[PDB]
Amino acid sequence: QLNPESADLRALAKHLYDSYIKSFPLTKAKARAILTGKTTDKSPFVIYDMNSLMMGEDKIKFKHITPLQEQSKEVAIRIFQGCQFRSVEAVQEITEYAKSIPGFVNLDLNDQVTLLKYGVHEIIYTMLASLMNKDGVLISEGQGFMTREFLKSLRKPFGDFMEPKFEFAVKFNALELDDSDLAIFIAVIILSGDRPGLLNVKPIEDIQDNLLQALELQLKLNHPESSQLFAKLLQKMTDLRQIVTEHVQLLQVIKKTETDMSLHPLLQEIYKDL
Amino acid sequence: ESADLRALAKHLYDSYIKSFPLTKAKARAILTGKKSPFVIYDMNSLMMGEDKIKFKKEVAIRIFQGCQFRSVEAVQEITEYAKSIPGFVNLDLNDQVTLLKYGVHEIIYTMLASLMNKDGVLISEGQGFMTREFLKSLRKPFGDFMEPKFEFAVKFNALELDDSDLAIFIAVIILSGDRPGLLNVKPIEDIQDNLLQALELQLKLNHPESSQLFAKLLQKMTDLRQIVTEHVQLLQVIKKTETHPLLQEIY
Ligand SMILES: COc1ccc2c(c1)c(CC(=O)O)c(C)n2C(=O)c1ccc(Cl)cc1
Ligand SMILES: COc1ccc2c(c1)c(CC(=O)O)c(C)n2C(=O)c1ccc(Cl)cc1
Ligand SMILES: */C(=C(\CCC)[N+](=O)[O-])c1ccc(-c2cccc(C(=O)O)c2)o1
Repeated sequence: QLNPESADLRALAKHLYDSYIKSFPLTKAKARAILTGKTTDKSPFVIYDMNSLMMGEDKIKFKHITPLQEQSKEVAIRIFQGCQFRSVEAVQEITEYAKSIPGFVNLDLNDQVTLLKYGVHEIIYTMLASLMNKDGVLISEGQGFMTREFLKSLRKPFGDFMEPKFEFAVKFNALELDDSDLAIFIAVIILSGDRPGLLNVKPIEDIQDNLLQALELQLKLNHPESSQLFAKLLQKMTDLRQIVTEHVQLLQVIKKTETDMSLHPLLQEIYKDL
Repeated sequence: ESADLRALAKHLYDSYIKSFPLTKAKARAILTGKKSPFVIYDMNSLMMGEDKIKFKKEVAIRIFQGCQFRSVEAVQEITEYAKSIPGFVNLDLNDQVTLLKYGVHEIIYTMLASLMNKDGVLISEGQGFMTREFLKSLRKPFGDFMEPKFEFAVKFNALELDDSDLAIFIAVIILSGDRPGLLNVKPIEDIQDNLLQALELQLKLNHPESSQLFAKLLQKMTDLRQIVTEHVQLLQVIKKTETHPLLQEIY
């Protein structure tokens, strides 16, 4: 028996899911379909070693997930550049989703920037989980699949970047959330009134309160038998924070060890004084 | 069902009152001024407060030290409270130890907030009040080993939780199924699930006004863990300070 209040919350949930589908080309629904089973070109090419990687570049439409060179001795840096490029693209998608969140574009512009600066990576890790399973991660719009073991065997620094994400993913995936759930959750993440440097926290907390309300209802309707999923999901927010912290440290190592590499401008600004 | 929830809530509250001498209610009365505590706002006041209060060279160090003594006491109070939580004592013994080992820091800061305001913190059963600025004026990195707690506290206290709310929240923190090294995660999550349901009802019945307070409180978990990790890093760096054997053992 939908009430007048719960009615508006359902409308918000629908709106967000709609914008999510429109803003993110590769949904968890598609990722799962690729990862589990089918025959259509949905089957990804699997990269689990140097030779398969070499053939991957030939098979997979890596149209652009590689800078201007390839014979860069180590594949470690080629993967680095590719992952970097995808993140920038993800920031772009998340930024577009954000503008669809009711009230977000009406907030002070400096705060819009602050909210995006701190929320984008937490969102990136949340959604990256949709593309992972305990054995690897979908890449190049789902065309390829790079194994966890392969990524772990990379040169000293690089071989330590992905594991923490996989550990978070296997755990987060156990909540069995679908795209309709995630659309609201990522909205909640963005409208965080506790981000450093925010000018007007009040209007932001008001928007988040309504999102939380929407998320609460969504999880109870969509996952009836999942006791306290709402609270379990909210607690996952601490895991995302840690991933970021740790990630930043690994980045500082790369910056010093690899003088010939550099973070993309967008990413640099995001991490500056974080 | 909702019957067991309020019963659980009452039980936890009663137990919390028995285990924790200085309650938030108590502390607030003393803080807002409603037998004024001795105030330590500088060196001489501290030195005076010592021969007056009798708490139980290098001030910055003696202070940080005092923090430790109280922390150790707090762990015992927390441990006793833990045993009153339904299901806790029935858990694998090693798991009980793991949950306490990783949960006392989070609980310590959570309760520390009850005794703080943006200007200072109550010490020794509330007999004293040490200034935020005095603490913030200590040499070395000591002049900021408490500041992060004050910052958390100011933010945490905005939620206006009371002892009955905190009792259930603390129990939730203790029953965290994600602590490393746990042997049987299931019972732990099942108890926490129960505690979470009790905390939600408690917040809905105790604060009809505050929308999504449950969600907001759970979100503060992020701030506690971040403050704890940061507290650990500070403790290490401190080592670079070269200024008992049984003492070190106790702490
Ligand atoms: C979304 O999760 C990740 C994981 C790793 C990342 C990034 C993002 C970004 C982009 C960003 O952080 O904005 C960079 C630059 N990463 C690397 O350093 C890296 C190094 C070696 C390998 Cl094999 C793979 C990736
Ligand atoms: C929850 O576990 C703790 C840990 C540390 C604590 C307190 C409580 C309290 C609250 C209380 O003791 O009632 C205070 C004031 N703490 C201090 O930081 C401190 C610092 C220097 C000295 Cl000399 C004495 C105490
Ligand atoms: C890093 C993340 C980025 C998520 C937005 N990810 O798991 O996709 C990452 C790991 C692996 C790659 C990657 C993508 C595309 C191509 C390659 C390659 O080595 O050719 C690697 O990005």
